[PDB]
Amino acid sequence: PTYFTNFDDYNNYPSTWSNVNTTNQDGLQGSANKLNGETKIKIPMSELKPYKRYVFSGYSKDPLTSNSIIVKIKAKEEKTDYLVPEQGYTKFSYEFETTEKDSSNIEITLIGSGTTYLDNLSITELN
Ligand SMILES: [Ca+2]
Repeated sequence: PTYFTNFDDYNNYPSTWSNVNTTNQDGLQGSANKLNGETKIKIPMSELKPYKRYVFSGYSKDPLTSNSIIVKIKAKEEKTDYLVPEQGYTKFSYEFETTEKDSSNIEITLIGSGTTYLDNLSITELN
């Protein structure tokens, strides 16, 4: 994993995730990001490799199982996805790609209904 956060002691992301609420003990381990609304990150292309395929992964859950999440990734393409959390934590994965090492950013957005929980968000290189 290139970038990782556990919403506890570890976060090596080069930019901040917005709207992070970790005052809970509902994580896969420790604390989770309790998502109410949107959490977004802009990662400069200076902090990523060019012409690379990546996977944005993580774990989500909704104990009341009545909510869903839109994942939007703005990279080479601008693709949106539909994520339905289960009652307990399960892993999600979404591929995206980079092009040139310009001064643009790739953008990762998670937008949920109600209250959902996110933990151990990673960005990993593939090929
Ligand atoms: Ca955690």
